[PDB]
Amino acid sequence: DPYLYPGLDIMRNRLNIHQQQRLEQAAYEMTALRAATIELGPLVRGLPHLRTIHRQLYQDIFDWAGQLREVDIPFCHFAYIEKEGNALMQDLEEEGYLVGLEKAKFVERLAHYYCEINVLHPFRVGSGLAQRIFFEQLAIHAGYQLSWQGIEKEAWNQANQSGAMGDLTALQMIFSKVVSE
Amino acid sequence: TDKQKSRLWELQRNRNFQASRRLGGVEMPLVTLTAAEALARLEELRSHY
Repeated sequence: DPYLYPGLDIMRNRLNIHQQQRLEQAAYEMTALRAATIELGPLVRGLPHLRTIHRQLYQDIFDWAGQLREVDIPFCHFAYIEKEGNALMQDLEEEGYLVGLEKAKFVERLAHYYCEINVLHPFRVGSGLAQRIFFEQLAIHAGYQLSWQGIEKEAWNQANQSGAMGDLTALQMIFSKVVSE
Repeated sequence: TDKQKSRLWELQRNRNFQASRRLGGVEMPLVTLTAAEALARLEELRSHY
């Protein structure tokens, strides 16, 4: 695992912290403040923009921030991430980034695109965070808005687990509460 | 709508980030700072490690 320091079970990091608890704390704090500076970004958005989001979030913690995952650690084998992520994003473009859809269709397509990017798992760390920012922003460009406020941890996971298996029903139910306006 | 969209982003993004992080099981304080205030705080946190 080339992301780790040679001797240890800790991720190589720009603050050179060698304790697990401390690195986690500083990463939560610094990501939190970086998120508070991320701008909405363009309507036209692909893999580059997702990467851009992850660079901004993690630039203080990791020298590889904004780069696609380089090990396998269901999730896409690392060397195919760019190919399938560009394919996925080309398709989103063809549907005009979901802009102009009635609620129920929007929910249905958001669930689909969330599930596919999630399974792709494009970053070594921070995929879910960068992902949800990308769709918060996409939703706003399409006339909608996302709120994750009411959602139990265990339901979110289960719903992503069955989505990766081809049943998007629980992720759809979650998204019809998360989407509004 | 492009300025309406950006302003809606700015007003929700931190609330989102807190609730998105709580999805993965971690409760952090809400960030109430503006971008420029948060940029200054980042340089302070870098000094502290």
